[PDB]
Amino acid sequence: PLFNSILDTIGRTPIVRLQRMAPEHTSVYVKVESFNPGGSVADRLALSVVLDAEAKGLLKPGDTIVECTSGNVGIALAMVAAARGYRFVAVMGDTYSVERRKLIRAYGGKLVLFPGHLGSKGGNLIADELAEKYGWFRARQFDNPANPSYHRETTASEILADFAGKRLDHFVTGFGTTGTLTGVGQMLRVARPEVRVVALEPSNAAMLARGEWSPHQIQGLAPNFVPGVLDRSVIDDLVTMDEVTARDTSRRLAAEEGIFAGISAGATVATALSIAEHAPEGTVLLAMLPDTGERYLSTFLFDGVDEGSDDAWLAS
Amino acid sequence: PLFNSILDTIGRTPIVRLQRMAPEHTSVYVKVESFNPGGSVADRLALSVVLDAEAKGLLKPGDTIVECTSGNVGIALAMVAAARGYRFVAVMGDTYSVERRKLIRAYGGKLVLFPGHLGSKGGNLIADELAEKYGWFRARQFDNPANPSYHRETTASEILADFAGKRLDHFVTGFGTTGTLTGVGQMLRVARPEVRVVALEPSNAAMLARGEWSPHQIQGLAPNFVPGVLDRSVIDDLVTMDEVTARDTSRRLAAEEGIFAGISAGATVATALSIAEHAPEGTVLLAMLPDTGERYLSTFLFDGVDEGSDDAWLAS
Amino acid sequence: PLFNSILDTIGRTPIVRLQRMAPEHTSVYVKVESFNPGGSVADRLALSVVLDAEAKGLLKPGDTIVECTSGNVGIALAMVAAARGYRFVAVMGDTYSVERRKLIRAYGGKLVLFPGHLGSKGGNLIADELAEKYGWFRARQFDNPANPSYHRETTASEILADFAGKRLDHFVTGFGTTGTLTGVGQMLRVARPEVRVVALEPSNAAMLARGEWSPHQIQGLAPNFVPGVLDRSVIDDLVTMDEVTARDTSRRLAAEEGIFAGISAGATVATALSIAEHAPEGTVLLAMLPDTGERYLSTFLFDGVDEGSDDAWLASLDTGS
Amino acid sequence: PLFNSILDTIGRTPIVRLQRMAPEHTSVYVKVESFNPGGSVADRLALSVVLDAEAKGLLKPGDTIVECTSGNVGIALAMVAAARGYRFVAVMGDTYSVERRKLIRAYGGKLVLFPGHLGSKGGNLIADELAEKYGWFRARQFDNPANPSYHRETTASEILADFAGKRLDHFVTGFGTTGTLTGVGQMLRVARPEVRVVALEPSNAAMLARGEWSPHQIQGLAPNFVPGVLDRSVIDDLVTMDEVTARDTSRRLAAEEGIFAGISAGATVATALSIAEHAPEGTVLLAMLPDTGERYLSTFLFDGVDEGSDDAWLASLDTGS
Ligand SMILES: Cc1ncc(COP(=O)(O)O)c(/C=N/[C@@H](CONC(N)=O)C(=O)O)c1O
Ligand SMILES: Cc1ncc(COP(=O)(O)O)c(/C=N/[C@@H](CONC(N)=O)C(=O)O)c1O
Ligand SMILES: Cc1ncc(COP(=O)(O)O)c(/C=N/[C@@H](CONC(N)=O)C(=O)O)c1O
Ligand SMILES: Cc1ncc(COP(=O)(O)O)c(/C=N/[C@@H](CONC(N)=O)C(=O)O)c1O
Repeated sequence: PLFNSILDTIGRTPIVRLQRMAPEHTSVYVKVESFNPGGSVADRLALSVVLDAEAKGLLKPGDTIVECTSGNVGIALAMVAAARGYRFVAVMGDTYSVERRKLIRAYGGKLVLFPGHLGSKGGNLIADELAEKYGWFRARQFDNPANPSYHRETTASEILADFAGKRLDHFVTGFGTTGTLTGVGQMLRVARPEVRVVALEPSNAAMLARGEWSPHQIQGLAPNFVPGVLDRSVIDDLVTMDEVTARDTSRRLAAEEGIFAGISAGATVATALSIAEHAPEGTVLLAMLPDTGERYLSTFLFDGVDEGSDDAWLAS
Repeated sequence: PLFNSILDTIGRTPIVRLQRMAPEHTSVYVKVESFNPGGSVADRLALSVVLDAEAKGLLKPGDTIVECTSGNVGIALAMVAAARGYRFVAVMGDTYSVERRKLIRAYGGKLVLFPGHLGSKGGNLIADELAEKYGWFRARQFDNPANPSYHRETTASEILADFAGKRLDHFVTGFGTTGTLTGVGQMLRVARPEVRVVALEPSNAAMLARGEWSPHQIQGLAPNFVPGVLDRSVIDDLVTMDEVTARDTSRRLAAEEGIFAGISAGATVATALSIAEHAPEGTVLLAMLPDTGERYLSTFLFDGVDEGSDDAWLAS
Repeated sequence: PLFNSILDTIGRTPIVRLQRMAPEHTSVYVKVESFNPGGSVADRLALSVVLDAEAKGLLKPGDTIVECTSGNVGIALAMVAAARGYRFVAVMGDTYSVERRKLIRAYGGKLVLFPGHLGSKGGNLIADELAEKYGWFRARQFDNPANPSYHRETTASEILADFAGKRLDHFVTGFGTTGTLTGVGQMLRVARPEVRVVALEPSNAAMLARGEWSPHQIQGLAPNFVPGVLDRSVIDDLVTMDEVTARDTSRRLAAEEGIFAGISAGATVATALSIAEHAPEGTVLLAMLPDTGERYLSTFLFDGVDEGSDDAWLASLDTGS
Repeated sequence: PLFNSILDTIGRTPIVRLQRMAPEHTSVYVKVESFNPGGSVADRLALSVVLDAEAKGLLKPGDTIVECTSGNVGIALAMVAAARGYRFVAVMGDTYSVERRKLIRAYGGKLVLFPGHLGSKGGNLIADELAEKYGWFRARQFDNPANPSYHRETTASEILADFAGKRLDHFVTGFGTTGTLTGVGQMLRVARPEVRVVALEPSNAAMLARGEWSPHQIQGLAPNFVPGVLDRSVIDDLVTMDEVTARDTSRRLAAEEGIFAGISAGATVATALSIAEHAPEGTVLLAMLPDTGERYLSTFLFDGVDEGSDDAWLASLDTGS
């Protein structure tokens, strides 16, 4: 049926099965969040927070939304603001991919950059001062309950519906705000307590597991602090994945499965594959693919990529 | 429900209503083909041709598919080949966006570039020689019946279903192979003969309307010849749209409606808006949005875009 | 997502594969129209005619709609009328199942019965006379272009979308108004001309094939005249099917596949199975199942059905019969 | 897309807004479980218990399933059995509608009737005795965790997805096994604790509220015992609803909204309308409609329904009464 707003297409993303990448004795499925109009799982948060704000009477047309983002939320919030009539200002580290900057501008969002080495803790402070200075609305994605709640009601509902009456042993996800991890983990806990909730962190930014943090290349993951929305109790397995393995796995997904996703997507799949390798027969795992690989053409995901004609190849 | 192959998510794209861009006395809807896994309407063709080929016994695993493309079909065919186990070689003009080249490489496709000024006629000749030389399978998108047929069965079926029992006066589309135009126009003709099928061409490459052709910036449209699959009779209104107006309209779609699409998408919407302006009250129009704007960050769609912090703006 | 009206759930019915009834070398799929809110394919026509009439300014709130029906259209129009604020009067043969009378009544419809043996030809005259006397709107299901048109746009679109990129050899359907056969048949002609369009008639009511008609038991099919909306050119195979075989096939569907459908439904499947029997390996067929079997409890579909306890069966177990 | 089995169409039922029955300052939505292939919410339990049993190695092809049911579960298990290759035996009170007996029979199920006045307590004993004597599998719908679990994963997920980002104040449902109330109630507790969970019982069978039971007419609800799967903690409002009001509300739904549902369906809506009457403006309520009204043709839902021609009404028109 026809849709009124493009915002009505958010959510209800497909879960597809990996055809060759999974170890023969297992089944690995992936939730493709790039089907979201904004091209990432951040669409869920963006809509949730704005709708909740409107309901709270904190958002009026023409108002300005300011937020510290690693990219995807800035894009999504910019999209929502363009569609619903709000202004948007993204506070983002200068090391995040240029695509994110362009996409944010594409939806008409403003852009405030800052030294990426300060991490999200630094950006949050900036976004906070700005809001205080100009009276802008703060989305506070790392502390806003509307973040994980939307995941409890949609992301969780999609996964549970799709696997109803079916076997499912592991759910793998990385975390930025931990909204996805918390919201889905809290529903899994009640509906399917047997499913192991696996939470990975970049090997070089293992905050929860090692109290460590350093800039990294798995954009979207590991802020330099523990987010307020996180319900630590939902985690069964806390593991790490290195950014190079993540990059290499995203590549495999594209060339071996026809699925082009981001670095974090390659991280979760790589983790899922690791568990699968030494898991019992029949084991079924689900990994989240947060965004499209399209906003990573300028990153290390394409190191070594040949943009010229294959005259050498053809030579053979 | 769960999906087996990512290829099972092709088609069934949303048709959304423009909230502010349409003249108050009208309704403009848009079919967002960027929801296709490959991010463009080309996914329909790619799958169709490969499945038809397999059925014909012309395609076996490991076989190599070669095709002359303006980009999107190369990406899609590369995607399908990665998922189904085929090799792919794209013949593409060197003037098409770098994103297309990267995306094709992302799915593991080979890349053969040639002087863009030769247009698709030149690329077709190249792809043909290569296939003859190495025995590769030729998709022949400009002449393959499987191209418009898939549009007759899906694209057309989605539009008709969504508007069943509803008013619809104009259907707007541009054309490359003319597969979309032909296939949907042929079904509209039978089911809703009253709907005007509007076919636009770039002002500077009006082949059908003026027998003219010149390189242009509306990537995906106007090859330098009349495609074999074209059923000229389905066209009611043949109009032109300039590439700058198309670019400006795509921008508006993004910043005013939250819809980020390609140049051709801005072209069709601009045409639809033009008709709407001087159309009777109640007039309902549908325009196709062929692909995501994400593969256009390096094109003129972003001329003048500021990639730096808004210190100037903040200054105020 | 949430629906505003119950009428927004009309259409988009599932097509499912038969798991054990089809010959091994073939595949038989069925379109389950019982999934429509009204319980049958009639919902598509009812909504279409009403919407069309509204856009043409022929219908206004409180207006009365009258139609001669074999049952399902009466049920559907009643449902649409109840949802949209209209009054409905059904003109139905007295031999159609009582479930039909009760369903029409449930939605608030009125009932005008007439001697069934007169066929729909007789019913249309009554419907026409009532309209002229009271000014009621006539759906004219046998001549209204809005009938086959909704099938070209929805029923046909769902079928083509589901089979896109897949093998489909035969499309099987019976006909009453022929709106289904004409609407789908015409779209199939343009997009998949290779598909064989098979239209069956009851063995005892081969009106189109031989100009024969007699009251029959495959409720919903074969009126005693050739409907105006019919485009005979879409038919590749015009066959017959006897009511008993149809009845038995409906029974088999419910007990062997868990699909409970009406008589006309058993008819189409029966025909499809007949073609599948002598068809080449790989042959794929699609059969229409117009309605739920639940409005046939009082029909010969349940002749011999035991409503009592299986005391005898239970005893048959203890022993060694 | 194409479906392999009819059982793959179970669940994902539409939720629609009532257009004229709700008080102006409120919004009442209803979950239409009739859209399930079996015609009711029972399909979710039937599939779940069977799938669970299969994964636990408790069910093998040709195995026999036995269950005491008020009807719908018998119909559904019969349907699943017919589709999956199982044998089914229903143990049902003799007072439940004959449509239930016929439907079970249609899918190939067996029927064991017993004096209705004994309630499901009496039926379970019979079911248990039969199983022990013949080794049949017991679905144990009142104690099987697979019941409420399928509701947490599907029914609740559909509700939450549809209302995500939207206002929802009350969730209304009655209960038989309480699987629906417990499964949905528990997920609502975690995701939307603000939503008021309203569970009603028949005025004459307030077993949970006052420990009272008497045979009643709201078929499907209130067994004469408190089910083991019940998690009483999910209930915020425990109310009653009389069968007549429920019956009248089902009538109103079909005639005023074009939605034809059973008695328990009329009950939930009635309760919801009652709460809506004195609720603040903007209040949004959701009511469960467990099944189609088509298996109630022989019940008091149709008391006073005229199966004859409206000759009198037609005459009433010509005159000036
Ligand atoms: C590609 C990708 N993968 C996984 C996640 C994590 O999702 P959440 O845990 O937030 O739910 C995100 C989050 N992206 C959010 C938060 O990232 N900010 C950080 N880490 O400081 C944003 O766009 O601002 C992501 O962009
Ligand atoms: C962005 C966008 N918009 C509209 C169309 C036209 O669609 P069709 O007429 O082919 O169905 C296309 C076609 N893209 C095809 C054909 O383009 N080749 C040309 N024109 O020489 C390809 O990717 O190779 C497109 O990439
Ligand atoms: C159970 C079932 N099966 C097949 C068909 C045929 O569908 P159509 O050819 O009309 O599209 C119908 C038609 N039912 C219509 C027309 O029936 N009138 C006749 N045949 O005299 C009605 O209810 O009025 C049906 O109720
Ligand atoms: C029409 C309708 N409405 C509501 C419910 C209650 O649903 P549950 O609470 O069991 O989930 C049911 C249950 N029907 C079940 C249980 O009924 N047995 C009782 N109550 O003694 C069955 O068919 O066996 C129903 O058939």
